[PDB]
Amino acid sequence: GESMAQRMVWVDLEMTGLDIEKDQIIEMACLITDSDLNILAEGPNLIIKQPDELLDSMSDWCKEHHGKSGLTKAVKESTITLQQAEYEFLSFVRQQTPPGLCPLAGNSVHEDKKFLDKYMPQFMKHLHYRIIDVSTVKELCRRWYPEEYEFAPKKAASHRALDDISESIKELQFYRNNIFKKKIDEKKRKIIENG
Ligand code: NA
Repeated sequence: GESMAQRMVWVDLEMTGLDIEKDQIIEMACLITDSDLNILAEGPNLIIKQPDELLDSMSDWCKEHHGKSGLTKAVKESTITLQQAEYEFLSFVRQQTPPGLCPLAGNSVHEDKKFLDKYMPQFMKHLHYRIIDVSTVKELCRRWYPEEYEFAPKKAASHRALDDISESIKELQFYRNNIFKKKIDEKKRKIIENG
């Protein structure tokens, strides 16, 4: 019960840009973790068809980054509509999390949430309204733990959805292991009794 409710729905998107009024989702990946960040299930990892005219009018940043990663070409070749993609993700979370209870998780995942609330509303209805924003923890680490912040893992930052999810989980695990309070565990308790 409570273990299921404490799962996390990790999502990362690529979009044609940051303009919620015009830009569209072009890539989406999703992983489920337990409350302790262990990966329980890998969800769909999908490249979503969007029109040539939209791709051709992307900002230079998006043209350069989605171009060199291969994403732009893959979007043009995709046969997956937004609606079919949403169904794959919704079916996946229905198999993995109790309705309404689990949050989106990722770096600045409120941006993904803005796009998903608009373009995948039925997927979002399965989730809690709260988020696990790894970048909130990043911003607190930089302020409160500046020495530890220097040791956070370097990111490849490939702007491909599934790879970036994995780096987000690793960043949050780094914070848990380095800036949160230490606790007892099964191994430490046995040592205390032996001593
Ligand atoms: Na992102």
